[PDB]
Amino acid sequence: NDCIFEVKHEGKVMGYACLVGDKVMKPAHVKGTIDNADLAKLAFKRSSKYDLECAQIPVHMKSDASKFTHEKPEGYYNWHHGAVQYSGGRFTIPTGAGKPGDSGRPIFDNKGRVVAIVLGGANEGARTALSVVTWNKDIVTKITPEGAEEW
Amino acid sequence: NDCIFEVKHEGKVMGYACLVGDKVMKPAHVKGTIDNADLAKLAFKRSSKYDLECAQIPVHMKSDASKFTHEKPEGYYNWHHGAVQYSGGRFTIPTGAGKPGDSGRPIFDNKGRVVAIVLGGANEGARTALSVVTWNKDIVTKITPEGAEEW
Repeated sequence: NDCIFEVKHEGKVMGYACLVGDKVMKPAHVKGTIDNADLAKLAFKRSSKYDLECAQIPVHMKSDASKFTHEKPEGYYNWHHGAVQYSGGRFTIPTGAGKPGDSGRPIFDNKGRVVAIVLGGANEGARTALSVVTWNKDIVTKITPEGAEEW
Repeated sequence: NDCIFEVKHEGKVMGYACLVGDKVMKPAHVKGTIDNADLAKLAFKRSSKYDLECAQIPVHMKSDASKFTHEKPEGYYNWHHGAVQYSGGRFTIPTGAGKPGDSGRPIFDNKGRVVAIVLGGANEGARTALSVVTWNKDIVTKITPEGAEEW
């Protein structure tokens, strides 16, 4: 709720940035700048291999960072627009939820820990398969289902 | 309660020394002499890499030694000036607690065992992070966050 910041361009909202651990993450394909006067001055590194950019959080903001884990048991998870179902190694969301411009939203576990960042999604009749970026011990990985499109 | 001795310099209180296990421990950066007449006569060894000084406990005072362990599960702990929380590999306390000259205080477990000596910390708005000297199997180790300052 407090860890989400908006990225704007010419008055419109393009997407969100999130503070996790000690790093700031922003999707690579999203245009614009960060509204916060202090975060806007950070230098970023880019990698097109995962569509990620990251930077180091300044000291005085560390108390506002969210917690994270890597464990992914089967069950139900929550996010800004409702619940998301995890089964079979894939995230699914009821059709109609989510629109372009809402990329960068976290997915939370029951205790509020971050498990994934949503970057678009695929088209299917009754249920939507999501395209996500997740992590593991000392690695990151990009998981993209067939037919995924950018949001 | 009984294991803490006061170190003074020219009438002013500089810090505390702890009697733990079979050793007397004092932070290296604190000046002054030990109030106890017997302890002031001991020979000391120094290591500037860990900011520690220690000496062997004399025979007739050993009955005052506290117990200790090395296990550090996540949870809550207590100290002289309030509560301390341990999570994420760091010890943190609410902002405003702690003042210069209080260095050398123990952190206690639920059963009264010593787990750490506190030597300063880093300060931000809502919370502070402590700089601590801790130990592990057959070694000692020093953990210091970015921006820490001495107390």
